[PDB]
Amino acid sequence: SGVEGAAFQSRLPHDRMTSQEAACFPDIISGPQQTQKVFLFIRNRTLQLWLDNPKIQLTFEATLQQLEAPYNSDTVLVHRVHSYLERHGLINFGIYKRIKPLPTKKTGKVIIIGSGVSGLAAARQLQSFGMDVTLLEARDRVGGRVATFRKGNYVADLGAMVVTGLGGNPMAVVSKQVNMELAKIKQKCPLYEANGQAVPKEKDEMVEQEFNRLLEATSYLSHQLDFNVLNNKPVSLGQALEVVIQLQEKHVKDEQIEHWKKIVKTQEELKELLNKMVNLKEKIKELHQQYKEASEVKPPRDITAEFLVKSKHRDLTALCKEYDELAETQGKLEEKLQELEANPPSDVYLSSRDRQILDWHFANLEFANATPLSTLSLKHWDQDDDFEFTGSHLTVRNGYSCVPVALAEGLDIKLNTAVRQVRYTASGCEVIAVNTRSTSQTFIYKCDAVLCTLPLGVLKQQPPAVQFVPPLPEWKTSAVQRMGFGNLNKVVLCFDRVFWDPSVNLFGHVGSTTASRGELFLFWNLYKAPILLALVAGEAAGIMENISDDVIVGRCLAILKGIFGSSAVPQPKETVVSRWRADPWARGSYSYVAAGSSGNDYDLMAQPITPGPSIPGAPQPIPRLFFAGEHTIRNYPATVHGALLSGLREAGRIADQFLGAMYTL
Amino acid sequence: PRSFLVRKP
Amino acid sequence: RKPPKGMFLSQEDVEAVSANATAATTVLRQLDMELVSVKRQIQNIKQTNSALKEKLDGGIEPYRLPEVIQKCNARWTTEEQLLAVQAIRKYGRDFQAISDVIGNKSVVQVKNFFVNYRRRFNIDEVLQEWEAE
Ligand SMILES: Cc1cc2nc3c(=O)[nH]c(=O)nc-3n(C[C@H](O)[C@H](O)[C@H](O)COP(=O)(O)OP(=O)(O)OC[C@H]3O[C@@H](n4cnc5c(N)ncnc54)[C@H](O)[C@@H]3O)c2cc1C
Repeated sequence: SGVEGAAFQSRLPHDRMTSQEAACFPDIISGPQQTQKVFLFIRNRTLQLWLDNPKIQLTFEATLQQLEAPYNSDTVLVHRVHSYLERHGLINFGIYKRIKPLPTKKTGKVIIIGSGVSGLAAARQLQSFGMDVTLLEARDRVGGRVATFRKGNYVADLGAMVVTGLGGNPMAVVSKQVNMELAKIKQKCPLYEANGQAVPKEKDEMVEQEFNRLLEATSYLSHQLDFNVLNNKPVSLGQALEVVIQLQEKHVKDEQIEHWKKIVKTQEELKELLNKMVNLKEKIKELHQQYKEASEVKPPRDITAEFLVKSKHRDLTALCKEYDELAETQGKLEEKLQELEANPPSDVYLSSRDRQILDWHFANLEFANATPLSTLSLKHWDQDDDFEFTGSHLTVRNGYSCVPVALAEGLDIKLNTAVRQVRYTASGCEVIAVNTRSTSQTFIYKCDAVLCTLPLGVLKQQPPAVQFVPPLPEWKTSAVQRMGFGNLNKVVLCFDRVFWDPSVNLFGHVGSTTASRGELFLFWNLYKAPILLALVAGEAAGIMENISDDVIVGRCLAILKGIFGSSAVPQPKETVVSRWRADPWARGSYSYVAAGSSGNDYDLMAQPITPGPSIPGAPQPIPRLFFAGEHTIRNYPATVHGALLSGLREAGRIADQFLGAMYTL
Repeated sequence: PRSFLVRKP
Repeated sequence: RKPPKGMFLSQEDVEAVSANATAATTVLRQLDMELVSVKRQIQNIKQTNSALKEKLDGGIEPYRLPEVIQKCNARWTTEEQLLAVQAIRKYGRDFQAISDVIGNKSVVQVKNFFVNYRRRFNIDEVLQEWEAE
């Protein structure tokens, strides 16, 4: 906390200048360490100010007003720093009360495809910088993949659902600006096998712990062992998990082998000893007869006859010495074998029941990545890890849509308008859209720049749902192809009554087969109403899309009965089922790092497109086609705050281009 | 991505 | 730097379970069989050793010779000298044996005897005849 808290809650190192800061302040960062601290302080302090009160615009005046000497002594610096921050949506983004009502006439004109959060976020900024902004949206509502089901008092999201921690999350600021009811999610998650019975704490804990052990293992294969290509194909996470489980099975056997191999080594030292013992009890038997016969010769006897008795006597006790030392040895081994035979190593690596619960953990992962682990990149699936927010995940109790809708306020949004063609050239762009309702009723939009926020599922369609004229450069279309666009679905169950443990937010269900680990594997209790929400992940996700709503809600009830009793589970009053892969304005749910891709492709996605010149030999043009969206933010893919940020990013980059960058001197 | 995982350690 | 604790993953073993499509299940069968083999081997030698034990039943109890507890003397009765000469012919230099056969002489007296009578009991001749066997 302090000014350093701000830096952090703004995703920036508090005592270092960033790459994007060096870009606009090369004079400072290439200069003396003393000025850098002033910069960093002015930056951090302005942030704090904006953050402490994100409901009202923060102006250059108000900023200098609240600064101290020696910091408020140089006012060009303060002005640059403040201008920079404003431009890149670090201060004054979202929904604030503007002090200086909007500058009367606008400069430049931007068409924005899609009113997802990335669109909306960018739109607002552009408008704030005084540009002419218009959004084209194919749907009859805003918010795209932030969808929210409403009916009566029932409220459930079919899209984004969780705020993944406020620590550094832009959505932290947005929630102070907008009434979202933010409820903590309690970490506890009971599983329930196919039969209907809790997996017991002993197992529950030892399968999980193996799961986590198994992830770390794959990471070790990747980074330390370099196991990343396999017959030219790049290795997936799925493959790697198999290769690790195999090597764990192999070693389980490897152990058994050398354990029994120790029994035969010892059970066979025994054999050789008993052979020696049977052969001694033999010579003893016979030597006794001899000595017996020598004592039958009654006295008086001569000396050799006396010697004989005496000799055979010694000879016999000597051989009774040995067969006594051997019974000693025999006694050692004989027990050193009840040793080994009593503490056997592990029977199996994981049983069928075990392996089935591990599958639910993999379902968890296939849900988190919205895809079959066989599609994820081993090296990179978790490349976005360092940037995780801190603090408890939350849900939006009043429904997530509440946020798009808030942001859409004051904006030129054309709903039911499906872009079909984007035409960009050295002098400008036209966008050709149609009316989704009567699809021959055509529209044309002329602008300085297009911000494209099409979902990557959309950008992938073959054959194309949107045509680029001219076609996008191969570097971009290869990024589109390489990248992964997964799928994940929701079933909403609306009841007259809570029949579940009200103090539990989520409870798993374990499938029967690997093939179906995804199917209704998880259930959420989040809302004020009695709604229950069930995920359909992994391979199951895509196959369940081709199945009727009834059948789905069937298997849902089935499972719940199993867990709760065949008559605590009423008929559901209202039910909904998401089908994201089939939804033509999404074509999927969110992106993942596919095998063969990397985080760098996300950067390729965000790079703007610059047309060739009109008259050949004319100067290099301005860039015209820009990109935002969840698939374009390397450090925050697949999320709301991620899209939001990418929106801010482009808004800045467009304004720098068309309204010019006064602050860089 | 990872952060969406239920039951984090 | 190293695997998690209790996970096992050697560079070598990874390469072996990857070198083709079913080098996985192959390797896990050579071991599933190597096991079955060693397991029946155990039972066989358990069976062998069980029948070798039944032959040792009773120990050597009907063959033990009661403990003779006699006091070490210093005089060589003519009887004892004669026992000795024979003990030599049949035990060479094993002074412990000789001392036991005679009964009432210690390993050292027995040693001394070798020197004291060497001439009179041609112990040279005797000892060389224990060698020719
Ligand atoms: C099931 C599910 C659960 C999720 N849960 C979370 C979560 O818990 N937490 C989290 O942070 N994120 C979550 N996400 C992801 C998050 O929803 C998205 O990354 C984010 O909302 C994407 O916003 P966007 O602006 O990039 O794309 P979108 O919101 O899809 O915006 C694209 C817009 O373009 C429109 N469009 C498409 N084609 C055309 C065209 N032809 N012409 C005009 N308009 C067009 C679409 O209708 C849409 O409005 C989840 C996603 C899914 C699918």
